[PDB]
Amino acid sequence: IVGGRRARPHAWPFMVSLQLRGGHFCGATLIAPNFVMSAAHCVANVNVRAVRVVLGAHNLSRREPTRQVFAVQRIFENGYDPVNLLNDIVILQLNGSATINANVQVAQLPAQGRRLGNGVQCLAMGWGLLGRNRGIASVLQELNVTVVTSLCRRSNVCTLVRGRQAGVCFGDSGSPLVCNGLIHGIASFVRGGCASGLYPDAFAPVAQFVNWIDSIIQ
Ligand SMILES: *[C@@H]1O[C@H](CO[C@@H]2O[C@@H](C)[C@@H](O)[C@@H](O)[C@@H]2O)[C@@H](O[C@@H]2O[C@H](CO)[C@@H](O)[C@H](O)[C@H]2NC(C)=O)[C@H](O)[C@H]1NC(C)=O
Ligand SMILES: *[C@@H]1O[C@H](CO)[C@@H](O[C@@H]2O[C@H](CO)[C@@H](O)[C@H](O)[C@H]2NC(C)=O)[C@H](O)[C@H]1NC(C)=O
Ligand SMILES: *S(=O)(=O)c1ccccc1S(=O)(=O)F
Repeated sequence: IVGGRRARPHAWPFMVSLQLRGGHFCGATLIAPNFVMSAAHCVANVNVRAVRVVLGAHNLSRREPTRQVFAVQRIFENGYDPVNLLNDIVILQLNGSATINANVQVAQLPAQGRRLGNGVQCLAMGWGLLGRNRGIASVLQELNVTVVTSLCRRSNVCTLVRGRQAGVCFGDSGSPLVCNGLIHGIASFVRGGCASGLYPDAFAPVAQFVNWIDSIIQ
């Protein structure tokens, strides 16, 4: 996240860190005690058997007793297009079930086909790059963004920060877009580089996949 602010500890207890060798590389969302969702391109060309699913994290540089760590058991994708980044969503079944508490919670998703119009106010979040030559963030970041429909495909939800250069960046991919308490997006791609102030950020449209998601997580 470029141009945001520190999230307060465990403000978003559905926020997930996907890690290789103890290293964050993508975000995700807890959508059931034993399932997370993230972007498909995050687990493409990656050894998924080595990926750790980290719940209850806040600071990537500290030892955190609030964490619960799982592994990936099953993978579900529904027509993911690696060229056009269509259907850039993956569901990952965990090798166990999370203990639901104050710091680890299941996100709420919208109804199937639910659409957000221009101007709606949302919150993006993630541990991604803080800016050019600044590296990924230790502390979970959040960013007020606004839904836009210009420069956006009907198969995405797109957002832009008005008035300054801000947006999601490398490392934020897979992270939830939250609008009115519901997860409407999964960070999918940027254009013209991160925080260009010109191209909106693109999210996988979670609402278009709700029936499919439910048929898996029941
Ligand atoms: C910046 O965003 C915060 C947080 O946004 C709301 O909550 C998110 C989780 C998500 O659901 C968004 O779609 C929501 O817009 C805003 O804080 C809200 O602020 C109002 C007062 O203006 C307050 O009554 C609400 O309780 C706040 N909600 C939360 C969860 O804190 C804030 O207003 C936004 N500010 C700007 C300038 O964009
Ligand atoms: C689910 O998979 C995780 C991933 O390894 C298991 O977690 C570890 O738990 C063992 C206990 O046997 C510890 O020795 C390791 O240090 C843990 N690893 C990490 C990275 O935390 C977990 O036990 C599995 N749960 C079930 C129910 O199978
Ligand atoms: S991801 O958040 O879409 C992302 C953003 C900015 C640069 C690269 C990436 S990546 O595709 O995950 F690498």
